[PDB]
Amino acid sequence: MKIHPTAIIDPKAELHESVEVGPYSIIEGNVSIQEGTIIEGHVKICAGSEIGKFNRFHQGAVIGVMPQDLGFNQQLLTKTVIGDHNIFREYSNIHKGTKEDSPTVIGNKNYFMGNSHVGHDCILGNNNILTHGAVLAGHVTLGNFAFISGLVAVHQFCFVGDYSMVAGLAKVVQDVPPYSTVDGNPSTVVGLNSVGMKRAGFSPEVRNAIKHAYKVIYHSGISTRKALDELEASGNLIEQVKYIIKFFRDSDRGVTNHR
Amino acid sequence: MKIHPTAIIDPKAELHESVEVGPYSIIEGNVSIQEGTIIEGHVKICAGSEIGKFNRFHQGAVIGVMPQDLGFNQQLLTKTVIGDHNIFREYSNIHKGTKEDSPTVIGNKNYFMGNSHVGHDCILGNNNILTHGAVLAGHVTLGNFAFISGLVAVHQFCFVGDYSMVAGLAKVVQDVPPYSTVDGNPSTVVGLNSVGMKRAGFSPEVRNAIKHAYKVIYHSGISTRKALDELEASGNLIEQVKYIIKFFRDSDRGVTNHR
Amino acid sequence: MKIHPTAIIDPKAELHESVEVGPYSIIEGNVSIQEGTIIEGHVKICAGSEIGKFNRFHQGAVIGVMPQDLGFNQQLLTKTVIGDHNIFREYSNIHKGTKEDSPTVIGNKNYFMGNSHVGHDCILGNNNILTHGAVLAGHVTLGNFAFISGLVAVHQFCFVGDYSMVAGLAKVVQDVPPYSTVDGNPSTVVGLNSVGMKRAGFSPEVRNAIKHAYKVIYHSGISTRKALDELEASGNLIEQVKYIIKFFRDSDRGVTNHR
Repeated sequence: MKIHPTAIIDPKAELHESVEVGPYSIIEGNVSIQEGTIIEGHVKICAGSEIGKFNRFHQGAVIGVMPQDLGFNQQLLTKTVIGDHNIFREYSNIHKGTKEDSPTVIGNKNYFMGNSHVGHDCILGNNNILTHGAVLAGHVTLGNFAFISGLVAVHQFCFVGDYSMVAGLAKVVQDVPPYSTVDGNPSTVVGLNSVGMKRAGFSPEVRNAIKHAYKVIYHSGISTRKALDELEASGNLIEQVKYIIKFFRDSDRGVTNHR
Repeated sequence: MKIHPTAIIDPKAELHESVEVGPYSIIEGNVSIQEGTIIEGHVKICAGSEIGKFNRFHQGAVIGVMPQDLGFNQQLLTKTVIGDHNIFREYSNIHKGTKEDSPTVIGNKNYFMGNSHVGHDCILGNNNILTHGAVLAGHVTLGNFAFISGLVAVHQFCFVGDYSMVAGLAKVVQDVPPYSTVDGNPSTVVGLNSVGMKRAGFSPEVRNAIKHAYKVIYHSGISTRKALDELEASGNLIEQVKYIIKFFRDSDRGVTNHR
Repeated sequence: MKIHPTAIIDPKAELHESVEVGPYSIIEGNVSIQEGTIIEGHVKICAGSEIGKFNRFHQGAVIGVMPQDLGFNQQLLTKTVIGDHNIFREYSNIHKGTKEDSPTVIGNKNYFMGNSHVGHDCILGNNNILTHGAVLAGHVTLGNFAFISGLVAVHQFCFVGDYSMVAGLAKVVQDVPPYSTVDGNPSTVVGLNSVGMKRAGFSPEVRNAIKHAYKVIYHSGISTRKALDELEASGNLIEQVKYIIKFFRDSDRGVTNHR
C-alpha cells in the first residue's frame, strides 16, 4: 500500500504488502507485521515484535521496547507477540519479555489508550481496554474483556479475570475475580461489573447465577474454602460459575476480598 | 516566518505567514492556524483543528486526534477549536469531538503541562491550567481560571466552576463549585481557593462575600435547596455570589458536598 | 561513532567523537555531551544541557525543556546538569532550572522509567529510580538510592533521604526520612526500606542500628526533639544513624510522621 519515504525499515523486517507505515517511523530487524496493519508517524517497532493483522499503531507508539528491569540482559532476543485488530494509541508503550521463552503477549481486539503502558512479561487475552495513562506492571495477566482504569497500580503476578473492572485510584495486590469491579486503596471487590455483563449480552439468568456464586463466596459468613466447597456440592453449574470456582482454586497470590 | 523543510504540511491547510512550524511536524488538511502561533518539532495537528493566535505547541504535542470512544465513526469531520495564547507542552494530547455539532473547545491563555490530556467534547474557557500528566475525561466542562492537578479522575459530564482547584489523588463525581478547592477520594469541597482568589486580585470584601455564600450553603445545618433560597431572600448580591447560586441551580449531576 | 544523517545537531554543541545520536533527534546549542553517551531517535536535548559519560536517552526523551512555571523568564540561559551512567527511558522529560545559579541536577546511575518527569530545580544524587509515569514536582531533592513510585505527588521543597521509598498512590508533604518507606494519602512512614537495605549489603548490625534509631524517634511516646536528644546522649553512633539525626535536625519542612 504505502510506506512513507522517510520511514526507516530494516531490510530483514517482514511486512505484508498491504502494510502502511507513516512518516519518521522506525521498524527494526526481527520484526514481522501481518496484513491490514497501519503504523502512523513516529512509531517505533523494536526487534522481536511479531504483529498480526489489522492492527493500528498511532503516532509515537513504541512496541517491544527493552524491559524496565535492571537485571535484564539486553543482548537477548526476547519477544512481543501481538494478535489481530488491536489499537495502540498515541505514545502507548509495550515492553518485550525478559526471557527467550517468556514473551509479552497481547491477543485480539484490545484497546490501549494514549500513554498507556504494558510491562515486561504481561499476558493479555482479547478485547481488553487500558484507559488513558493506564499502567500495567510486569508479569500481570489479563483474561478477556477486562477494563483497566488510569491511576491504577497492579502488583506483579496478579491475574485479572474476564469481564472485570479496576476503577481509578486503586492499588491491586491480589487477583481480581471475573465479572467483578474492584476499587479503592487498599482495594476490594465492591460489586459486579453489571455494565460489562449487560454490554456483553449476558442473560438475566446468567448474571443472576454469577451474583449467586459470589453471594456464597463473599456474603455468607464462611471462609472462601468453605464457600467454594458449598458451590461445587450444590449440583450442575454453568461455565461462568465453574470458571469463578477455578479462578479462586488456581489463584497464586490469593483473590481480593470483598468490601 | 519559518517552516522547517522536513515538516509535512498538507497544501490545503491554512497557515498565516508568521506561523512557525518545526522539524518533523505533521499538519493535516482541514486545519487553520492563525497569526503568531509556533509549532515545535514532532507535533501533529490533525484534520478539523482550528487554532487561533499566539499559541505554542511544544515537541510531540498531538492536536485533534481521534476520540477514545469505541462507538465513534472515524469518517466524520469533527473539530478541535483552540483560541489564543494557549500553551501545549511536550506530549500533551487534545482529542477532537464526536459529533459534527460538538467540537472539543479550548478558549484563551490556557496552559496544558507535559503529557496532559483533554478528552473528546471537553469545553474549557480561559486561563485554566492542567498540571503534569493531568487527564480530563470526555465531556468535562471547565470555566475560567480553574486548576486541575495530576492524578485526578473527573467523571464525564462534570462542570468545574471558575477559580476552582482539584488537588492531586482526587476522584471527582459531581460538579466542582466556583472559588473552591476539592480534594480526596471520594472527593469533597475542603475549603476555598484563597490563593487563586488573592492572585486574581479579589478584594477582601469580595472574598468574604464568597465565604459567606458557602457558609449558608454548607455550614448552616440546612439542605442545599433551603440555603440557596435563604441567600436569594437576603437582598442584593454581588455577581460572584449570583454565579455561585446559578451554578448550584443549573447543576446537571449535582454539586460535590463539603467535608 | 555514528550520528544519523537526519539528526539536527547545532554546530556549537560539543559532542565527544564516541557519542551516538539516532534518527530525527534534535540537539540545540549550549549543549555538552561526554564520552559513551547514546541518544536514540526523536530525542530532544535543549540548550543548557550538560551531560556526562555513558548516559542513555531512549526514544522521545526530552532534556532541559522550559520550566513549567508561568513566571519564568524564557530568555535566561538556565541549565540541566546530568552526570554519568544514567538511563532516560521513552518520553521521560527533564526540565531545566529557573535561575542562572540554580540548575536542575542529576548525579550518576539514576534510572528514569518511561514517561517519568523531573521538575525545574530538582536535585537528585546517585542510583535513584523513578518508575513508570513517576512525577517529581519542582524543587524536590533526592539523595541516593531513593525509589519513587508512579502515582506519587511530592510537595515542592521536600527532601527524600537515602535508600528511602515512596509507594504508589501517596501524597508527600514533608520530608521522607532515610532508610524508610512512606505510603498513603495523607502519607506516613510505614516502616523501613528493608529490601533496599538488604539489596545494598547493609549488615544485620547496621540494619538493627537503623531500626533502633527510629524506635526512639517514632515508637517511644516522646516528641521528636526529645528523641533526637536521647539518641545523641546515648554515646557513639554509626554514620547511618548520625545521618538520620542530622536529616531530622536540618529539615526545612519537617519530617513525615509515622503510622
